[PDB]
Amino acid sequence: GHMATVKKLYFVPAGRCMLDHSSVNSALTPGKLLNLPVWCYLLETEEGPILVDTGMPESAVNNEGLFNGTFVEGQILPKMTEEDRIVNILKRVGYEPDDLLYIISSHLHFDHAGGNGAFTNTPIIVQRTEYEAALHREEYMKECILPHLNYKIIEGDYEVVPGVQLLYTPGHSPGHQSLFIETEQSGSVLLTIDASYTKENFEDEVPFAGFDPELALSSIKRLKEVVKKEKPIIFFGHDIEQEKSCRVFPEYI
Ligand SMILES: [Zn+2]
Ligand SMILES: [Zn+2]
Repeated sequence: GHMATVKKLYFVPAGRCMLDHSSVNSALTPGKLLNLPVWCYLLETEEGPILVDTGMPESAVNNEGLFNGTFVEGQILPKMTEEDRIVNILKRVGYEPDDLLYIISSHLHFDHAGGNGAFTNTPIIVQRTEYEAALHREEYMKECILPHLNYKIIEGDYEVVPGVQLLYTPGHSPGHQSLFIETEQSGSVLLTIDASYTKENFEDEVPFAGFDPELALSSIKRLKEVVKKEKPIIFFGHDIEQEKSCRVFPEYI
């Protein structure tokens, strides 16, 4: 259209989040927090720019105690400043919300959809099973399921534009989706998002936080079949070790 690859894939830091280490390895005894990366991804494509995930909600800004008084008190502590609000991140990079062709929500956890309300015109691509879940499960914040946004509800695998494929990967959340991207510079890239927080969750199948761990494992299996075929480079969702070698904005892949 004419391109089969994305021009640039940017990894864009969007604040951080403390979680207990047992969230990355369900076998670990709770009591040590890990300061984990929160990411959004920007895709420059022939048809326009696409943003994958939108960071944390404004209620998390300078509010590590956001989850005090809830069922996750002391287990999740967002590390978010004013600068990490998605509109401010976008403006620094060179975009306004209405510039974006699409938003892709991997899932509607607070660390992935907290910014969604900023995008009131752009279509927001989300799995039906995720949208449905967000309407009632208690792990979902109001900020992540605002009623009148321009949702583009999808079911299962989906091609967003040429070069940008969504892979249905439920388990971590009921409608979680991962990304398989073909880039001009790097070729095949698999962004697991939270279908594996870390390399060991994926390769070693170490269990991690999720709504349905059995499902999460089947999704990992499915991803391994794609990997066997495509031999992509693979990036995990909340991996402090891999983060050490990620190329990040203004670098791209
Ligand atoms: Zn998540
Ligand atoms: Zn996450």
